[PDB]
Amino acid sequence: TDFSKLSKYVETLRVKPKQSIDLKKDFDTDYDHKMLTKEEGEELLNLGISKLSEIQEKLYASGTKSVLIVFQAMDAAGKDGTVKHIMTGLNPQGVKVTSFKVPSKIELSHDYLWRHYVALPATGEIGIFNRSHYENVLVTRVHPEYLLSEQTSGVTAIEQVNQKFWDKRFQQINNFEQHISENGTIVLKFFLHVSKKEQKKRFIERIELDTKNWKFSTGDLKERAHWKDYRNAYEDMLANTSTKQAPWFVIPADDKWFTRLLIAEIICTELEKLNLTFPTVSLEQKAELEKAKAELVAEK
Ligand SMILES: Nc1nc(=O)c2ncn([C@@H]3O[C@H](COP(=O)(O)OP(=O)(O)OP(=O)(O)OP(=O)(O)O)[C@@H](O)[C@H]3O)c2[nH]1
Repeated sequence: TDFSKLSKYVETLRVKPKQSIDLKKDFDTDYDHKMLTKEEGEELLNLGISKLSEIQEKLYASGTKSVLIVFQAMDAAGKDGTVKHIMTGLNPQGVKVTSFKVPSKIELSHDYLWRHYVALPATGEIGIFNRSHYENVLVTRVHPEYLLSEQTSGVTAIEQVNQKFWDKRFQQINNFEQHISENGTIVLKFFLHVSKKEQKKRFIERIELDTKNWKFSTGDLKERAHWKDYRNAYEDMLANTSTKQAPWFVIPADDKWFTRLLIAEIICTELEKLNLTFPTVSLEQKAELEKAKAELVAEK
């Protein structure tokens, strides 16, 4: 197999600007078995990694563009695993992961974007965000009371948190992603879409295996109970912050190998639009390289 069948499926995963979203209805969380096999995918996935390494190697040397890659997802979605697998084939000098956590005091003394702007990737580098500024329209939207404890949010009472407030954030975010898009950054955003069913399965597997037992937090359940509120926030974000510049992609997360294949595939596709090449050796340089070979060969 090859990428022929998949390539049309991928197009559906892109979120078109301002198209309405029904996550339960429209977007699946498991792969259709009629498309590919787990074995076929593992082979293509492997091509994806090697091809992504070539791109990264050319991106580093070209030093013209940076790449920002966002991963947003519910707990047990497979973010960390996805990040890890994608970075296994890359060179660690041109790639940084930043796994954003609950803000620090210093971070809350700044606008909510500041800690993200600070962590942006440089020319020739790939930055990966395991969670992002989009947390400020997700967990914060499910729990508006947090806003009261962010001095910079400008939210003094809970009643001033309305759809106009989130529209204003979408705009802020969109302006942010537009400015960096206009200044060298290729932004790609992935929503790893895991279903309640598979989340419950993974949560239990985590709770039964001693290797993962110690790690499991019970607060993850508090957020599962707000599934519907999270679905509302995701759907609204997706509709208002996916652009042709900074597109969102909804990726099914119930089958991990398949999640990893799609993401690898989409990153390659989007970065191939840059037409990256290794630098060419001029005649002058080729002559210098050949003088050096001669010197080495003519050693006592
Ligand atoms: N209030 C607040 N404001 C913010 O700006 C912000 N940014 C991030 N976060 C919170 O940091 C927590 C990150 O901790 P975590 O439980 O270690 O998340 P993961 O390990 O990636 O899930 P996992 O189960 O390991 O997922 P995978 O298996 O897919 O890796 C999450 O609850 C986020 O809501 C924020 N909270």
